[PDB]
Amino acid sequence: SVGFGLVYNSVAEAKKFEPTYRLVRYGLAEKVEKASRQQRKQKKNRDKKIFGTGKRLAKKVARRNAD
Amino acid sequence: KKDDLFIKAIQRVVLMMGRFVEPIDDCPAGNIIGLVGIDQFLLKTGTLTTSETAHNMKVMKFSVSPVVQVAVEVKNANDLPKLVEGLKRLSKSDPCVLTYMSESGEHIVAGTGELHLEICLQDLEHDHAGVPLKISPPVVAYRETVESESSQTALSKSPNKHNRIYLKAEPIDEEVSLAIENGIINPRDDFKARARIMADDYGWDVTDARK
Amino acid sequence: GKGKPRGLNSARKLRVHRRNNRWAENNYKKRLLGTAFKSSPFGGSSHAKGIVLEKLGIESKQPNSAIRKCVRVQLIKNGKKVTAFVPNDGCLNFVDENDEVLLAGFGRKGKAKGDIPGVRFKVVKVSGVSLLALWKEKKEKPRS
Amino acid sequence: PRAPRTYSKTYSTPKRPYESSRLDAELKLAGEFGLKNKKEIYRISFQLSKIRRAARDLLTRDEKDPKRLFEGNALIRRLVRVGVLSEDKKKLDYVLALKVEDFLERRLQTQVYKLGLAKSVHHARVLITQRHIAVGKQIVNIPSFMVRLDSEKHIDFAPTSPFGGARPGRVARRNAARKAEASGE
Amino acid sequence: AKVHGSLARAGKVKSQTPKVEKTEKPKKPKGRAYKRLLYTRRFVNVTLVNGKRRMNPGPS
RNA sequence: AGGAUAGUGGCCUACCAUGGUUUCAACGGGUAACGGGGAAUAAGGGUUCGAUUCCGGAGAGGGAGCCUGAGAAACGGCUACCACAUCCAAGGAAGGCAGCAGGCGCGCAAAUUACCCAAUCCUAAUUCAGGGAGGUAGUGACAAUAAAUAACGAUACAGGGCCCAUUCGGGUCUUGUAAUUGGAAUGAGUACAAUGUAAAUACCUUAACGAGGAACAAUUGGAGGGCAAGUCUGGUGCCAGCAGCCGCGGUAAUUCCAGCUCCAAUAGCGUAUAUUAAAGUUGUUGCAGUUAAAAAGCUCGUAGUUGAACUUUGGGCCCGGUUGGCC
Ligand SMILES: CO[C@H]1[C@@H](O)[C@H](O)[C@H](OC[C@@]23C[C@@H]4[C@H](C)CC[C@H]4[C@@]4(C=O)C[C@@H]2C[C@@H](C(C)C)[C@@]34C(=O)O)O[C@@H]1C
Repeated sequence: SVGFGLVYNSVAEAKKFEPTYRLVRYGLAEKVEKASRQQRKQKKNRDKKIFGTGKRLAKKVARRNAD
Repeated sequence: KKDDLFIKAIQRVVLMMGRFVEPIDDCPAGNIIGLVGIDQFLLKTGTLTTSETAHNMKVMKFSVSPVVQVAVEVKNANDLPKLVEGLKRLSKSDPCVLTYMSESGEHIVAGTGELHLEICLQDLEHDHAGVPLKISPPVVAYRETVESESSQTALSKSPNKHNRIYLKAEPIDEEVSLAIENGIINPRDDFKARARIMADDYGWDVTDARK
Repeated sequence: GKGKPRGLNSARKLRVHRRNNRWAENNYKKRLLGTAFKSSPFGGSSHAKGIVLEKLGIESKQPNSAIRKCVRVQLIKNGKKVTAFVPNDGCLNFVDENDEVLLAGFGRKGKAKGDIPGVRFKVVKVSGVSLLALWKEKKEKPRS
Repeated sequence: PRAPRTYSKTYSTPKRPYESSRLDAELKLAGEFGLKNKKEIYRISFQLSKIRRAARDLLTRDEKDPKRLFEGNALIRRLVRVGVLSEDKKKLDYVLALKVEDFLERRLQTQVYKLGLAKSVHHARVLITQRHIAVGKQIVNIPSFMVRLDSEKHIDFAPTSPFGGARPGRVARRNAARKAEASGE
Repeated sequence: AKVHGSLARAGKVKSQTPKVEKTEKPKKPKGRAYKRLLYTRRFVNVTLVNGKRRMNPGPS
């Protein structure tokens, strides 16, 4: 077989210039706890629908739905 | 047999809640669930499995049979093929109505009762077809028959005024008439073989059966 | 001689002459009139779906003596009433009136083929299943 | 979007497909060289027509044309490399007179039979796809490999073939294995 | 002329044909093998070269 | 001359004048017209196609208008009208898939509401974020490439072997043969495992398995002529039907249905529509016009095309790039 070979100077030196998937492939850094790409787009667009922190509106729907 | 077995897949899985519908990644057993992608090739009822050794659940007799008939016809001769297809479209929509073509070459929808015809006319008026429809009482397929042994041997001079055809008319045994349709007396049978089976078991003479 | 403009810069008289004389080709005239798109049961299509009106029995041309068992079909896309010849033995019992069939070209850019007069289409698929498969008993006609 | 990938047909059917003269002429090739279909021989014909014509419209020029001398040497180079044109007779006339049979002996399905292990071109053909030829250090699994005069001194059995070694054979294991239970009760 | 076509008896020969079952035949080698045997059958053991080479001669 | 525009310009306005284009085809009409690079075929010329991966143009249902911003008459910006549709508490409010998928109609006709920014790039305050731009996989017999369906022994010897081809009763080390018989090999496939990969499926690698009917069975069109291949067997009897054309079928069909056999192409083979070559049946190359279609009834004549001969020739010289039996 034929492929490529990269040898670095130190583990942290490799950890800083290597793609995240190679690190995950070698167990040096765990895959981040991340949801799917499509759900990320949904929650990003849901965030777009709210202007600001939304505490005032979350309370506002709380009292307005009480009656 | 390889009959009516459709090797396909599922387009989406949906759990219904009101009019809103959402995709479903998976649904375990013992659950109400909806799904798309098979509606086109489905026959409004059946069994869905991932194997051929499984079997089909009993066809629901409906306990209520589609009986009342009414004719359906197009406003325009040019418009005949446009909404002739909608008959199949509505037949899927409701698990009883059976759209077909009657023996008068006319399309009949058979419903369970009076207002079951009502529900399936505005959709043809508006939803499943736009062109209006003329709704008329069905025409039945009668027929003309004799029993009274036409006395004079009929005859007719050919247009050349050279040849003539003598002939007679008389009835048929009723079970023979059924057997002609029922295939017991079959045109596919050999003239010899068919003559034997109709001359002895049914009232006939071997002379006429061979003719 | 030779009866054509042959000057060094006479290409105007040569091009307009060929341009004018080009119209005598039957095939070229069809393209530049758009007769396939305008005046044809098929708008240039190679096939077409239709609905059966009647099953016709047509005497063949002389010297042939046969009945050709055609079907009078209406085109869905333009409503034109045509005829189509159902090939192979029988296969007219295969179809019924007011059924759905696919009509293909019949071989000869118009030019009704064979001893059959007045028909320029042949049936290929009926109700979605190929007539050839039905003839060879590969499939069967669904009752819908 | 994606840049397109260029592809071209490698054959061309005869203008009249049905000629008993050229038909059984190619059946004689098919039987002698063990071809599968005549696409396999049409391809060589299309390659031959391409190569001769490119050398044909170029043979119209003088002996001192830069296109000829530069191309032709390369043309002959691969021809003498493969051996469809032998290591002698390296002239342009020999190229345009080159026979299809000359190409079909440069197919790897030819030289497999020639140096044994086959006793039949069809045995030679089948063992090739049976992965039973080591060509260089790589097994070639095509008949039409157009051998360039090198592997001839390198052709042998596959290293993993039981005819090369290291495997006691699928069925050759099976019958021997169940022989222990078959030797008695 | 005659235009009153009768269609009831369509399919006459097929609906009256003698249904004979296909005779089972030994499996046919095919591929390079077919071209092999086909080449040999018409160049080595040609059973009938009567008058000239013949592909499909009957009982004669 | 001014206005307006970023700027020139009837681009708009005031006044003036009567021009401008056109048989070299203006103008009008059609376009099943986006243009081009190009694609198909192709001796050479051509002919046809070019919606389509690239370069420009235009459009975001139809028009029109406008803010914003360097850059928009933008539409995954806005307003109005028209057309459609959208929820509703009837009070209003929300709209632009010819973006990605995906869902009707329509039709002969066209795929997942899949995964990912890893690659190519692009955007940003920028290594980092994002990108249905793109990429990967799913469907895909659009097309293109390579190429499984099978070897090897002996089956009456039905073949120059040989004692000069005898007596083929003799291995006739080679050619074919009863679905009768034996030993190898191999992928298709299944799957440890690695691995490819962003993560995977496949590819390539590979343990255990995985062939006897090697049911792990290759089909599509044909067998009168063109056009390769039956005057074989049964039926059909101008009927069915076949047949691109000629034509077959009328009781012994080389053409119909079949079976057998054979032929062609082969994981491909037909059918249909259009198109190119064939077509020198569009013609410049390169047609024809007495009779086959076609020389206008004849003449005049503008545009168009075509248009007689004639003017520095010859002779020398010098420099200066050669092939070869006198390197
Ligand atoms: C399940 O659906 C079935 C039944 O409802 C029932 O058998 C119904 O019978 C209808 C008739 C069927 C008769 C035969 C098929 C041939 C003659 C037909 C009829 C005509 O007179 C008799 C009954 C009643 C008729 C009328 C309708 C004109 C039929 C018809 O369909 O035309 O047919 C439908 C399709």
